[PDB]
Amino acid sequence: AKMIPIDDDKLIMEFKDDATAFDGTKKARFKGKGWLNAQLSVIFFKLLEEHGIKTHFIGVAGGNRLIVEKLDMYPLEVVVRNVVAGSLKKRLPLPEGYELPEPIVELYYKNDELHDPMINYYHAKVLGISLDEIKKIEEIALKVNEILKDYLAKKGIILVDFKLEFGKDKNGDIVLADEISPDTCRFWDAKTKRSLDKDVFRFDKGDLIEAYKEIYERITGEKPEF
Amino acid sequence: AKMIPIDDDKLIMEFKDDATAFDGTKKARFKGKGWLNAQLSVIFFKLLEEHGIKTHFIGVAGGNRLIVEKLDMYPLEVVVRNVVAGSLKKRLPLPEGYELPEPIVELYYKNDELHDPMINYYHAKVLGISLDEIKKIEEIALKVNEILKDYLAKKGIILVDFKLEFGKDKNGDIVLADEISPDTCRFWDAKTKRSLDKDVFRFDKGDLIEAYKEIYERITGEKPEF
Ligand SMILES: Nc1nc2c(ncn2[C@@H]2O[C@H](COP(=O)(O)O)[C@@H](O)[C@H]2O)c(=O)[nH]1
Ligand SMILES: Nc1nc2c(ncn2[C@@H]2O[C@H](COP(=O)(O)O)[C@@H](O)[C@H]2O)c(=O)[nH]1
Repeated sequence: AKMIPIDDDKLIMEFKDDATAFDGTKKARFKGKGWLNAQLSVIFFKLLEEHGIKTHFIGVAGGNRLIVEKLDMYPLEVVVRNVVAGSLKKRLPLPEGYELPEPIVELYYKNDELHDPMINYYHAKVLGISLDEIKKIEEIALKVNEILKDYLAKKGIILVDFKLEFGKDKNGDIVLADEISPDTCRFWDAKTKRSLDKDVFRFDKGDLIEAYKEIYERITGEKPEF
Repeated sequence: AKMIPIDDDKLIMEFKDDATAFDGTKKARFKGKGWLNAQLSVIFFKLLEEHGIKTHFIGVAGGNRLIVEKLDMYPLEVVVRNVVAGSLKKRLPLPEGYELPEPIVELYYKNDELHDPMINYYHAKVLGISLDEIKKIEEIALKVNEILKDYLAKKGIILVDFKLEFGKDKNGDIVLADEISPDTCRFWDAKTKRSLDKDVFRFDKGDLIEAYKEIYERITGEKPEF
């Protein structure tokens, strides 16, 4: 769905029209999805930067391309969950739609060989990530959560869960990386509880592009120009 | 492999000759195993009690039966790992036998429906277990680890990993429960690195009873009387 090096300080992140699911056993191509996800990442990164979150966003380079800061990437995917959906149904005997009493943070080791298994703080330590780093990472993820869920709730969108990735900059500061989009979040309409995210593609729920268009219109206030 | 109520304060824990593996898809019966595991649990509980670990062990009731304290059981299995073996090979790209730089503690939610999935502190909280409780539980597991690994290393046995369970007594103190035996630990001979534990049954490595007998002889100093 997405890195083209420039130099020491920066690289290009390009969003593609490809989508994969289920460990890459399901593939399809959606015209315009690159564009939507690039635009929506920019909007989210900017909102978070205003709230004092250090992100890798530097600028736009036209098309579906962002200029981003180069980082020593942690091999983690950091998942924040507000509402029970997806893999959480297999870890806790709770139904889809269940509202958690407080946010859940899950750590996944980015490892294709092992299919991205969940880890805790001890596994992370063996992977070279101190407890203090983990604490800072979860603290940021949790703050990101509050900002994004408030912003979206005030637009008729429930932030069900989402995935973040992080890296360290040259000062040793922890920096939010990768993307933030309907590909990497669960977004539900506040009224109907309908999916406006990758679950439309994952579980064949309708038209992916239309659901992404609705999110873009309902966030930005104007329909997608492309 | 094992509860017969007495009253409010206590119950009977009986160790049986049955063994199961792989989610109960593998079954077999081993004459004498109940007896060995009961005796070895007693020895371990006593050693830990001397070192100031609160356990549910009250007394022996002859045969393969222990008198134990009744508790509000946490629905957890708490795993401590010193050497890479078993499921850890699927979570970290490390070989069997790899010596961890420090102990790993893993939490599993005891749930047959969900096949005992791993959890973190956030899942535990949703299950009703405060962060403070979790911290006390891991602190005890880690202390138990030091005591058991020292004691066994001074007998030519490597403590690879093991599983603990816990409950709360009426004072709200956290109490070590279930069993401690070759069923619930990985034990390797310090020289040959051979298994003297349930892995003999799990992966058809030889004679289970003989491996358990060796552990009993090499711990107690005398061969099993039965
Ligand atoms: N695009 C993408 N999203 C992910 C991945 N892993 C987790 N997520 C996001 O994180 C949340 C939880 O995922 P789950 O564990 O339920 O599959 C969902 O919003 C999901 O979209 C991934 O590998 N790719
Ligand atoms: N008897 C028993 N032992 C377990 C269970 N779950 C974990 N253990 C113990 O905890 C350690 C780690 O298990 P693993 O996750 O590698 O299967 C091993 O020593 C194993 O014997 C269980 O359900 N039953």
